[PDB]
Amino acid sequence: PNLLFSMCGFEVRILPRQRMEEVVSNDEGVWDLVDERTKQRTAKAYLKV
Amino acid sequence: LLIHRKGLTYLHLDYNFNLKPTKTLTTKERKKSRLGNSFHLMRELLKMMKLIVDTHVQFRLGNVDAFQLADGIHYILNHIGQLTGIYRYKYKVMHQ
Amino acid sequence: SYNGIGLKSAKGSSTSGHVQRSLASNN
Amino acid sequence: EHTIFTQLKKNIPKTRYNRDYMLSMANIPERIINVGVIGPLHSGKTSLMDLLVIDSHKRIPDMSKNVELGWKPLRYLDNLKQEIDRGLSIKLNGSTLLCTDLESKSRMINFLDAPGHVNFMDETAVALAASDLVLIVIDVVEGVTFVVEQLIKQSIKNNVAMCFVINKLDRLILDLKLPPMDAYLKLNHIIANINSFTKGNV
Amino acid sequence: TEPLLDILVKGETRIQNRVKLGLNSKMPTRFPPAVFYTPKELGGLGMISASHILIPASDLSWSKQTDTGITHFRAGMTHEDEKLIPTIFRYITTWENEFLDSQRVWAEYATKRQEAIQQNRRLAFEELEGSWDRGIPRISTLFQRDRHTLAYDRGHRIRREFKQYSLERNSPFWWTNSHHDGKLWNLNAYRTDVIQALGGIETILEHTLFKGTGFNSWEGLFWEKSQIPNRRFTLWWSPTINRANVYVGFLVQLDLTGIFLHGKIPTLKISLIQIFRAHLWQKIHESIVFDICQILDGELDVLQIESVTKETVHPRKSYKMNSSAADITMESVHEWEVSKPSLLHETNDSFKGLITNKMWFDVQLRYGDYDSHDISRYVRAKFLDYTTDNVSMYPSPTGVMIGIDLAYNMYDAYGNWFNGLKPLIQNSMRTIMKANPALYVLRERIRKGLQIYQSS
Amino acid sequence: IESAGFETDLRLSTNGLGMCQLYFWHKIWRKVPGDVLDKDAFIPKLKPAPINSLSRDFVMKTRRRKG
Amino acid sequence: GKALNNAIPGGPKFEPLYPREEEEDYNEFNSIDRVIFRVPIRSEYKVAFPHLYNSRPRSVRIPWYNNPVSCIIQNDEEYDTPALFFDPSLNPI
Amino acid sequence: KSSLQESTFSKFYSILSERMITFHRSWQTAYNETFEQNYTQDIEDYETDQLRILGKFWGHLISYEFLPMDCLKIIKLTEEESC
Amino acid sequence: FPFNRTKGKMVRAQDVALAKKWFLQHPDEEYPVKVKVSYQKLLKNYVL
Amino acid sequence: SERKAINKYYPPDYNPLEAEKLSRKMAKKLKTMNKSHASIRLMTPFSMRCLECNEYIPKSRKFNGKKELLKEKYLDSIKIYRLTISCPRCANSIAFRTDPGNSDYVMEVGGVRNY
RNA sequence: GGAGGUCAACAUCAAGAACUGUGGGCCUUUGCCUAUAGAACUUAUAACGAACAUGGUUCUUGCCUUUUACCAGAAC
RNA sequence: AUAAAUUUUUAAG
Ligand SMILES: Nc1nc2c(ncn2[C@@H]2O[C@H](COP(=O)(O)OP(=O)(O)OP(=O)(O)O)[C@@H](O)[C@H]2O)c(=O)[nH]1
Ligand SMILES: [Mg+2]
Ligand SMILES: [Mg+2]
Ligand SMILES: [Mg+2]
Ligand SMILES: [Zn+2]
Repeated sequence: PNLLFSMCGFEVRILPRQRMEEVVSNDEGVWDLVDERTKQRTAKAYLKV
Repeated sequence: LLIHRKGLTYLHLDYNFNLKPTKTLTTKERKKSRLGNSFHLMRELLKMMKLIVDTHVQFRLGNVDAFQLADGIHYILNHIGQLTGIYRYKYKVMHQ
Repeated sequence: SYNGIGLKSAKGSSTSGHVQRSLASNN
Repeated sequence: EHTIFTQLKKNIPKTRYNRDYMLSMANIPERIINVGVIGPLHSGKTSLMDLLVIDSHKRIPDMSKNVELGWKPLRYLDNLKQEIDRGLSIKLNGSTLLCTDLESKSRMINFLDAPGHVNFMDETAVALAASDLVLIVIDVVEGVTFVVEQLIKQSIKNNVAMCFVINKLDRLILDLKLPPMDAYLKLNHIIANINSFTKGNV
Repeated sequence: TEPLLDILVKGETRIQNRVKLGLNSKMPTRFPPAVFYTPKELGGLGMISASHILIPASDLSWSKQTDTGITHFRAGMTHEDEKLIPTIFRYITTWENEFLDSQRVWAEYATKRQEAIQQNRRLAFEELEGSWDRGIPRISTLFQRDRHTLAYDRGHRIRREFKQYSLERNSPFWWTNSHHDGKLWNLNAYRTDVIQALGGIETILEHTLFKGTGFNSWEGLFWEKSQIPNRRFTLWWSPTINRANVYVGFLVQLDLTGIFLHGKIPTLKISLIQIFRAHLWQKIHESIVFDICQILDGELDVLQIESVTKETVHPRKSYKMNSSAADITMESVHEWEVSKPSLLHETNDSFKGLITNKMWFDVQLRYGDYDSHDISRYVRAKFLDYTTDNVSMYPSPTGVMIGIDLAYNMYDAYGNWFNGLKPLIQNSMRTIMKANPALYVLRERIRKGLQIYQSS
Repeated sequence: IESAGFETDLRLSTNGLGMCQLYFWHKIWRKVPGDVLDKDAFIPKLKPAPINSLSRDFVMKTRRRKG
Repeated sequence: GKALNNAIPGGPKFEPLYPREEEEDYNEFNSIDRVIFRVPIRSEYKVAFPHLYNSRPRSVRIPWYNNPVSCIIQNDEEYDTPALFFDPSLNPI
Repeated sequence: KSSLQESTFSKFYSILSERMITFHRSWQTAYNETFEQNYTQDIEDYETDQLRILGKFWGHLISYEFLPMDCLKIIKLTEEESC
Repeated sequence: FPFNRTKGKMVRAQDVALAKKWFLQHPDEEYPVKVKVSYQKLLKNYVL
Repeated sequence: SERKAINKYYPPDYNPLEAEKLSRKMAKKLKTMNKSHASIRLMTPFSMRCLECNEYIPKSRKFNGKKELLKEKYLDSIKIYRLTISCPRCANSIAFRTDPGNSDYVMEVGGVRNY
């Protein structure tokens, strides 16, 4: 389910909201990925250093 | 006798075993006059003994009290950190 | 009780090693 | 390290009853008997076998001057390091010795001291399958709890004669302090209570 | 991230432990966080503490697997009294919110600019003020002076990154030019929050010498000039760094003064001595004693005083803190009915408690610390200690003790009291604290040490 | 399975007074309240599972240990 | 407590005595999917039955387990209560 | 009030209020009562900016059901009564 | 101990620990953290 | 006897101001205190050329040398000092002046400056 | 001759759960087997001490300019 | 339904 990568010093774990099997409100160190058109949030990007 | 025997007459011991210079020292004095942890440690140690034996003295003189005595040597034995300075020459004593 | 949380011991960690349960997230 | 056990021929204690004379009893099949000792935790089993042993043997190297007058009970049949530190009895251990009955005829006896913890009942089953009769050792204070019931049901199930011991009487007066009457009432309650579960005998 | 939190903690605790070595100590009690975190304008180091927080400790064995969440908090950093301190990450907006705001803002500016173009009007520069600091390009950058040149600057980022190779000194911000990107953050709010997180100026300056210089209010203090010299620092915070609650340390009275040092603090001795020189301690003592002897001279009329004679004082008594002796003695013309001892300000006194002839005064100076700056307690402690004691000699077992903190310029007197005294000593002392030349010589000389000017 | 820590829990909680023994004789057995085959059972992931399904848990685990 | 680097909530804190836990083989054995979580496994277990609940002990000792559960009952209140008396705490039989 | 000074909304206050709700029902009642207090009494003061904070801050609470949702019923849209 | 026996042998004055039995027992309750820390310290020395 | 020393044992009486008076009287009779001269270790900022052995003090060289308070006082009140340095090759004394108005030194008696 | 002593000297006090002597048989004194007598003090939740310090070497750390002095664990 | 608390100093260079 995960898609990992890292750029600069950021490490990013991309979970599509689909396969998370649960959607939980999470802290501010976690991005929400918003589609262009549907204006939805389809994936959470977890950030670490 | 150990101080003068070394040839240093300008370091005075008081009667509380504090070792103080009686003069400002030229450099070669400071070199000759550095005393190690043997001396200084033993100095601190006696200072403790003298201190307690004194408390009992002033009890004997009648000058103090019965209970104030026991409180006294309690205060010593706890506050040796503040009242002595043995903790300088062996820092291990910090455990006690 | 030390349940496996905290540090192996607080020596080099400079903190107090004081741990406390989190009232925040339970249910 | 592993156990505590004496290896020499010359250090084995000296058995005031003359071991040689005991081995002769083995020829008479009717004469020798097998008694196991079973009962719940801390009923005093092992320290009872201690009484028997140090009664029989004349000089034991394991007695400290301490345990000889002992504050701390000498536990002879313990024998394992793990059972010494664990404070418990684990692997069953017996002894064989001859002792005079009250009529002065001596008979040869094999004690099998079983462990008392209810997880080790596995090794009380052995003590039943072997022993000819079972001493069921009981605490007067604890009374007979469910595990005792299971010990008498297993005894009477395997066709093995029973005898009960009521142990730890010092804990009765020296702790609970019961008036002379009330203790006796308590004994009537226990002895009355054990016959209830022994159907064919009283 | 667990490790970077741990490393922030070790980092800050390590630098604080570096200033602590800067004198001699690791000791926690000497250095309460007010020392480090008060901004320079109050005379503290002014470092910015991000390490307090609390650090999620959850489940070493499992967190290798699930990401259990935060089940527990290990203590981040410590203290004697907790207080609290704000931490930077709260004062800087997260990236998400700034990119969102950037998108909405630049959309709005697109529209508004199309309003100025289509209607041939000019930007009000107020109409755009609401968003002025919003947006990652930071709208303000549009209006900077040099933009005409900057449009011909391109490739600035890669240049910034390759400044690693062509020069030694690092440039901690290599990811922005404040010219093109504006200024992406601000702090100053943090400043104020720390000052009130420690209890405000009023509690903070309880730690310093601010009360010793004599200045009544803070606002008029300019310091002198942004780097505080080290000596001036240890003076300014001295009554904490030197304090009587110290765990272990060896009391040593300074040479000619009554100041006590705990252990050895390197600068504090040179600075304090250069405050007290020319035997300024004795001069203070004999100054006060003398002036009180004058005010007692004038009042022989009302109080029925045969003679007011300051005795011949053994030379050392001024700075000897063990046992004292009477400075001024009193004598009864008729006879005196005194009361039980009290504080200077305690009102009700029954003067028929006792009847005596001679009274005596003492002036006991003490240089106080932040542990005990309360005088009256100290004064009653002394007076009871001596008057109960056999050794301390006084012409009659009735007297008055007058204590003074020269560090906080405070005073009090715990005496025996007969009619007429308190209305004298109150007013008179209230003058003397602002009067004597000596105490004035301090209050200027400490100002020389701390390098303070009163402006306005 | 619920007795993993029971004894010490008891013996401490009463400050050393008290005692416990766990023993297995009658060989009783009991249903586990869950339903052994269900797709929708809730897997708590580091928590003890809710009683509505403990059986789907136990089986989905044992099958992972075995194969 | 020391050898296992564990503390009784009132007991002392020591050093690890085996400073390296860091080595971990990535392997199927202890994986979460293969474990059933019932009861938390508090420390007091690991100190109580050290070889059982605690994987890979070293230099550990045997705790001594159990004692008889003292029933001792005494009277410090009245000096004139007899030595042998039936205390209301006891059951009536 | 503090969240309105932040100059932009932050997930911080959302996850804070969420972890605070689930602990005790008094905080349920607290956030409900404060929702009514804000929307009814106190809105007239806030400038259009701070409204951008409040809007999302209550959005995160409603959409994840902590609020709960029916408490939105207070809102009524009329030309006569609206702000 | 010295009490149950009713007979024994003299022990050197510094070998009677009066304060040991206090910190071997639990910390109790009302005590502020400052003394609980002291119980831990002393137990540590004892164990060593 | 520590280099950093907090206390100094004093005689049991020692009226300190009295010792200031008697010592103030003592200060006149001594040879050293009254020498009107001074000794300081220093450097040569402007380099040098000796006028005796034509030796070169190359740029900045340590010297044990002699400071003197000059009877001049720059402007109304500013201090001005005169320093002397002996040459390594020959026994010769060269002197300085410190101009407060013109920051650089100007020198005399036994040396010349390189340009 | 008994009681003692803030007297001394010389033995002995950590091990196959363990001491010593002696009788007899085999090998060739040792050693093994067998028989017999006596075993003070210290030991099983293990030890002479119902108590509790320091030092040396070697590793691991902790402070962190360097050495003494140190931080807390281990082995000898 | 939590009761989990590190330090701390002298000399020489
Ligand atoms: N009061 C009293 N206590 C006893 C008596 N006999 C044994 N105990 C105590 O009870 C505990 C059990 O004694 P043991 O015989 O050693 O234990 P046990 O019989 O071996 O118990 P198991 O190991 O389960 O067989 C011991 O710790 C004894 O102190 C007794 O006669 N009176
Ligand atoms: Mg047993
Ligand atoms: Mg060197
Ligand atoms: Mg050198
Ligand atoms: Zn020359």
